[PDB]
Amino acid sequence: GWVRPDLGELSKVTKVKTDRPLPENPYHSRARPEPNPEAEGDLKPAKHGSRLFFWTM
Amino acid sequence: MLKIIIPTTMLLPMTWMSKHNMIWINATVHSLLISLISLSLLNQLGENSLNFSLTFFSDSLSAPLLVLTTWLLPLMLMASQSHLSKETTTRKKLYITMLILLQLFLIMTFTATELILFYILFEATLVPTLIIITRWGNQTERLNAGLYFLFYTLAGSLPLLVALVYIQNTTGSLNFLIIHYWSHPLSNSWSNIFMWLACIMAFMVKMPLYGLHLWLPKAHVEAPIAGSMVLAAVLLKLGGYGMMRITTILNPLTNYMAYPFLMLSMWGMIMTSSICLRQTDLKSLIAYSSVSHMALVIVAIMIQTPWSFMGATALMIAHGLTSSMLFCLANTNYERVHSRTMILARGLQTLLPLMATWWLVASLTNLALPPSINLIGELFIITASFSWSNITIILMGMNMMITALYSLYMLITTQRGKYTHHINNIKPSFTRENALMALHILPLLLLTLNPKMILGPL
Ligand SMILES: CCCCCCCCCCCCCCCCC[C@@H](O)O[C@H](CO[C@H](O)CCCCCCCCCCCCCCC)COP(=O)(O)OCC[N+](C)(C)C
Repeated sequence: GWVRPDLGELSKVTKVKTDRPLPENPYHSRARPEPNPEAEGDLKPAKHGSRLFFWTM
Repeated sequence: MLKIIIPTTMLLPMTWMSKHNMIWINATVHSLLISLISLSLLNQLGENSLNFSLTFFSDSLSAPLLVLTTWLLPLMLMASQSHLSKETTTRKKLYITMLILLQLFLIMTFTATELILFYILFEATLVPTLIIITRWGNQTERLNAGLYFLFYTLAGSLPLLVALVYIQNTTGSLNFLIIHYWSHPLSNSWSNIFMWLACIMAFMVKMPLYGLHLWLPKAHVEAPIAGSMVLAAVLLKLGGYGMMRITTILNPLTNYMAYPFLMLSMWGMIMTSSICLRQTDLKSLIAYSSVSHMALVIVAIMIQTPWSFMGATALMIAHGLTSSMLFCLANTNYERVHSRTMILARGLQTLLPLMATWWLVASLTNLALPPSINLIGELFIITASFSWSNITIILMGMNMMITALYSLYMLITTQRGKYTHHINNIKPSFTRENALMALHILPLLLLTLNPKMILGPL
């Protein structure tokens, strides 16, 4: 009672039921370094301007 | 102090919008008015300076220099309009523009609160002077003179710039008040020695120091009359003003870094005074005179005492007036006879008596006859040098003997003796020339009447 598969049936993406737990770190990755924290707060004008040599603005 | 700066910037378009035959009148009138306005800066305090704003301030050292600059502009205009009569209107306006720009740069230089702004203006003064010399000089040597004037200056000032920015990376400021209040001693290391040299050599070449002075006879001889006036009277004093400003951060290194410069100044003062005794060109004699007087000023600044600083200030003001007057006196004869050889025109007292009186008074102030401010500055410097070392009175003494000699020599060569027979084109003195001489000489004696106005902050 065997039926030959039709054209395009063996190439389907199927689903499988398994009791094997999904691995959590299959790449054996290290802990990622922490990023530079952030930019926060409101922007205020530069204190005393550019402060470049004699310029007061 | 924009009440002085803005009127000069207004002189600029006033000159460029004037009618073709009114440029000299308008320029002279408004220059004199600006000098009158600048006269108010002489009201100084005993404790600190007049701090007008974050950018400009006035001290008891810079106020007489500003007054001298603003007073010299109209005299330069009066002296220039004779030999520029054949010039086109546009070129005359360009010449007046150069003079005005030079005055503006000098005014801003003497009052800048920061050292880099001071450096920028003190280099900016180079361009109008070089243009005046190389465009309106009379002989072919002017071009060479211009080159000698430029690189001699820049080879001194480029290291200074580096030092300046280095200092701002170390102390955080170049403001002169902050620099004075937060002063720290200089240790004895090679780095500090080269910093001292970088801070000093530009002003040394500006004075100029003996051995670094070769640019000055060329530039001051080849220049037109206004160029020579402003070179001798004001531009040489930039070095002294800058040295007295910069020495506040160089202690106690100066205590022994001054020895080569002190030796050079004293011996070269003797040497240039001696050179004045054998000179065939009348303008070169006046230039070497300037070198000797500036050597005295260098000694005064290097020994770093209150009496020496007062003497240096008085000597700079007095020399400016006297040397400008002497250059104008020589220019009158040059315009008459078209030659700078001193022995060509002789016995001029017989032909021009009042001009001979002007010559006598100018040569009397050159040899520091008491109680002229020339003598006051010279005597203060000599007393301070005597305190520094009792042996200096030898060299200084010799200088006092030589100066008078060559001074009187000049007079005796030009005014006395018999007139040259074949020179028949000596016209009577114009009102303009007599007025120029009077406007030079009267302020000198008026300042003698009240000498504390030119004695500086000490
Ligand atoms: C034409 C006129 C131009 C303008 C004139 C400018 C004048 C510049 C002269 C510089 C003055 C002194 C500079 C440095 C101070 C001392 C120099 C040295 O001779 O003194 C001894 C230095 O010892 C030896 O002499 C080493 C220096 C020898 C090498 C320098 C070359 C000089 C030869 C002459 C070359 C000409 C230079 C000018 C070119 C125009 C002191 O012993 P020492 O205590 O250990 O050094 C002090 C510094 N410390 C503390 C950090 C160690």
